Amino acid sequence: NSLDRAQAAKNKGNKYFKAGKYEQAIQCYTEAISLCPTEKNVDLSTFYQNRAAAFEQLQKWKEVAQDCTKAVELNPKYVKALFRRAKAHEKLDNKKECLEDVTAVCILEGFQNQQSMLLADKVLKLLGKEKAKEKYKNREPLMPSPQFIKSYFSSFTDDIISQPYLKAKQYMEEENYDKIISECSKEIDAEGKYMAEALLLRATFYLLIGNANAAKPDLDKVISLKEANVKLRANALIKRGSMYMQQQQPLLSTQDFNMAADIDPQNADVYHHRGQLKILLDQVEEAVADFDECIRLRPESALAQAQKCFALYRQAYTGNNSSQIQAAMKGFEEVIKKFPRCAEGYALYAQALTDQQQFGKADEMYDKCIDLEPDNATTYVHKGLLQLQWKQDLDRGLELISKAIEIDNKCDFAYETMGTIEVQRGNMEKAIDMFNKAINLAKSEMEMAHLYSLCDAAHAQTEVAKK
Amino acid sequence: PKVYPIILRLGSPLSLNMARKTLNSLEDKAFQLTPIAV
Repeated sequence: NSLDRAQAAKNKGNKYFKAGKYEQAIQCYTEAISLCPTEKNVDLSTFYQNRAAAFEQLQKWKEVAQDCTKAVELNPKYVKALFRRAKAHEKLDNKKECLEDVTAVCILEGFQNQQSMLLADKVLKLLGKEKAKEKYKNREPLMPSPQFIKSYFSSFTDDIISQPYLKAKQYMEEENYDKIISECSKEIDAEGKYMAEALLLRATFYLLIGNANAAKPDLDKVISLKEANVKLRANALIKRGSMYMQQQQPLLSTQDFNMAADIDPQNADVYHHRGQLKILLDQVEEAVADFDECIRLRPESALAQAQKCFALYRQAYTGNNSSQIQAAMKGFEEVIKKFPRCAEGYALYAQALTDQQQFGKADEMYDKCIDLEPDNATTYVHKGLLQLQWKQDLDRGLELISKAIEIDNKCDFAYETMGTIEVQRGNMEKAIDMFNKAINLAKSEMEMAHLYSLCDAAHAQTEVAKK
Repeated sequence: PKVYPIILRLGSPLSLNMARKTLNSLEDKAFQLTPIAV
C-alpha cells in the first residue's frame, strides 16, 4: 500500500494530463505528494516535477517555477526540473536565474543536448545586449593606439585626406590625434575649400573613436553636397557602407558600396574596402574580383597581391579541392619571394598555415613578422592563439600574450584572448578581469554585447561551482 | 555550428579580422574545456 498509493496517484495524474484535464491532474499529483512514504526515502522529486509540468499548460509560471524548486531541493542533479525551471524563469523575465539553471543543465548534459544550448545562447545574447547598451551610453571616447591609426590611414590610397582639414592635417602628420575633431569643427562653418572635406576627416575620427552616431550626419552631408571632389563622395560611401555593417544592416551597406563603384569607377580604395568586406561576409567570388581591380589600379603594390592570394586561398578553402588549396598555399611563397618585407604577406600566410594545421611552419612565419616589425603586438597575439591550437600548451600561451600586452596595452584582442586562457585554467575571477579590460577598449554596442556574454557565462560557472 | 555577427574592426589588416573571426570559436570551447565543467 504505502508506495503503491503514491505510484497510483502519479498515474491518475498522468491520465488526466493526457486528457488535458489539468486541474484534475494537479489534484491527483497533490494526492501523490500528500500520500508519499517519506520515511522510505521515496523519490518525491518526481511527483513535484510532474505537478510542475501541468502548470505550464495553465501558463501559471510562478507555480511551475516553485514546484520545480521543490523537486531540485529533494534531488539537486535532476535535469528535467532544472530545465523546466529555466523556461519558467525566462517567461517571468528572471533571465539571470534562467542562465544559472541552464548553465547547470549544459554541464550535467555534457553540453550534448542542443535545446538547452539554444536557451543558454538566447538568454546570454539578451543579457549581453542589456548590459552593453547601458555601458555604451556611458563610455569614454577613448582614442586608439598610434600604431593602429597609422595602419588605418595606410589603407586609403585614393584619398585627399591621407595623401599629402588644412589646420587639422598638421596634427595628423605630427600625430596629435585628439586635436583633429576640434579643428575640423571650425573648418566647417566656412567655405567648401575646407568644409567639404573637414566633414570627412571629422567623420573618420568619430568612426575611429567608436562614435558612429556622430559620424552619420557628417557622412550624409558629404554625399548630399554636389561640388565636393568625386573621390570624397566615394570615400564617404566606404565609411557609410562600413557604419551600416557595424549596425548589421547588410542591404543598406551593399547599396552604398555599389554606389561608390558607380560614382568613381577608377578608385582603388572602393574596391579594396569592398574586397576586405566581401571576404569577411564569405561572399568570396565578389572579393576576388574587387581585389583584382585593386591590383589593376595599383600593380606595384605588395599588399594588393598578398590580399588577392589570401582571397584565392579562401575561395579554394570554402571549396574542398586539394589541388586548388595547395596551389593557393604556394601562391603565398611566390608573394613572399617577390615581397620579402611584406609583413601582412607573412601574417596572412601564417593564418593559411594555422588553418591547414601546419603549426610549426606557421610559428616561423610569426617569428619572421617579429623580425620585420618588433612593434607589431598583434603578432605575439597570433603566436599566443597558435599555442591554444598547437596541442593546447596554455602555460606559455600566457607568457606570449603577456609580452603582447606589454608591447601595446591597448590591444583589446590580447586581453580578450588571455581572458579565454584564464577560463580554460578555471581562474574565473581573472578571466572576468581580462574581459573587463577588453570591454573598456570596445568601439560599438555589437562588441560590448559579445564581451558581456563571456562575463555572464564565467559568473554562471562560478555560481554552479558552489553547487 | 553557431553563427555570430560580422564584427568589423575599422580599416585593420585582413589577418587581424580573420583572427577575431577565429577567437569566437576558442571562446566557445573555453567554457566546456575547464575544471569546473569537469
